[PDB]
Amino acid sequence: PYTVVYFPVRGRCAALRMLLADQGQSWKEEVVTVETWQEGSLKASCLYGQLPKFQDGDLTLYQSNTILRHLGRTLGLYGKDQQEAALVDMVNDGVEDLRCKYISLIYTNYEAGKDDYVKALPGQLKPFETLLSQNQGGKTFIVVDQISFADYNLLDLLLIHEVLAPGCLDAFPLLSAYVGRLSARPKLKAFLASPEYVNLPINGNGKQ
Amino acid sequence: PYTVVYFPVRGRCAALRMLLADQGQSWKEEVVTVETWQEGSLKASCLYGQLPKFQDGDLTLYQSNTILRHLGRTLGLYGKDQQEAALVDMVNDGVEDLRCKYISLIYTNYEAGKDDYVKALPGQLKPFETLLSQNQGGKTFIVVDQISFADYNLLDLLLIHEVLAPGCLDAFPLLSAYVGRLSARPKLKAFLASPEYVNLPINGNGKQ
Ligand SMILES: N[C@@H](CCC(=O)N[C@@H](CS)C(=O)NCC(=O)O)C(=O)O
Ligand SMILES: N[C@@H](CCC(=O)N[C@@H](CS)C(=O)NCC(=O)O)C(=O)O
Repeated sequence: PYTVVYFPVRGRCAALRMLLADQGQSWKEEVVTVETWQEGSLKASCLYGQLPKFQDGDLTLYQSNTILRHLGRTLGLYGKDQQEAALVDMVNDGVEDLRCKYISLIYTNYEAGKDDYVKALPGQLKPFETLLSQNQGGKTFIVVDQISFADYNLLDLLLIHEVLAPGCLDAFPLLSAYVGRLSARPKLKAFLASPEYVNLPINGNGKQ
Repeated sequence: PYTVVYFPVRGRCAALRMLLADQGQSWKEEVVTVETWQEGSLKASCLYGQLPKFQDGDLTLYQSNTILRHLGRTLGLYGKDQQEAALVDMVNDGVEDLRCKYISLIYTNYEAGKDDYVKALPGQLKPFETLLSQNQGGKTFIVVDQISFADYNLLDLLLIHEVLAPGCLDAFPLLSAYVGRLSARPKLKAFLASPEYVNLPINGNGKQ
């Protein structure tokens, strides 16, 4: 039913994969090697010439966040009403912004900018700690009483930053208990421990 | 009912403003000067320390695309069903990606990178021409049979690029007729000609 076409890395597919796994959904991984990509055919066929590419039946989607919102809508991980939907988006857009900065660091200037980035990290993470503190004392999910696609995206963002800068969550008790709690969810826990996840690099240039 | 808190520029609020105007909605513009911003209070109160800030009743939102999707949901500019909603997102995410590149050029290296950017423009615009060609011959809207929040965002993206690189749409007949057509919509036409729009700079550093 579901098919994700992507390079052999976690990157922009980690979140949607966690979502599918934690939601007990089944999907096909179509791995695209750098050689196959350099060939040019596939790329030229991609709407924006990039991956991931997602297939739900004959519905073909591009853009990682479009995929997340699509699954969020179809799997009921988008809040209970319009107001909640807006809050979920607000969280996901914030996650996306930080992911872009992370991606820029990793691929553009890991060596030179890693110091400043880590220094500015606390200020970038604080918003999510604040969101949690304003939602049932940070005991449930990021913004509503049920898990949303934004939670999976946030969870990944947090996991990869703990690798980039160990202990970055030590200053944020809600985020820490949040990561621990969500990572404990049965299907998600099993997935995160699987080779399918563990044996794929976070990024494509060996940096993390 | 609606209130947009932003700097005195079109920037990331141009699209939502066109949407509100074309939809016959009323809103309050709360202008934030650079001096008021440098003061720090407001910024510290912003979820991600940035503007725009949007208020719909006591619902406070941040993130321009969250605002667009919120209005799209509440005003019925998000398609008719889930599949269409996904297609609308796919378009908006593409617009967002190019906007980010545009924003980087304008604020990061207008002088040095303007040449390469313009050179790469055609390849960045082509995806939208393609989207139009696959939707009722490009006679209606960007992806579905009704206007969506993504249309307004795309329209703005196109308008500002024609300023950055005059004639960039000459190679794309569907996009051209698209811009002309949407700009002709009564309420939108009146808005675009108003001082409210015309007398605000596109960006904040005087570059365009
Ligand atoms: N906004 C897109 C970004 C997609 C993207 O950056 N794709 C990269 C891999 S992470 C890619 O296809 N790189 C190869 C290329 O551009 O040819 C999304 O969120 O899906
Ligand atoms: N992802 C955000 C980006 C917001 C943004 O870049 N805001 C700028 C002005 S357009 C800002 O607040 N700059 C001041 C600062 O960050 O200190 C959105 O789409 O709204």
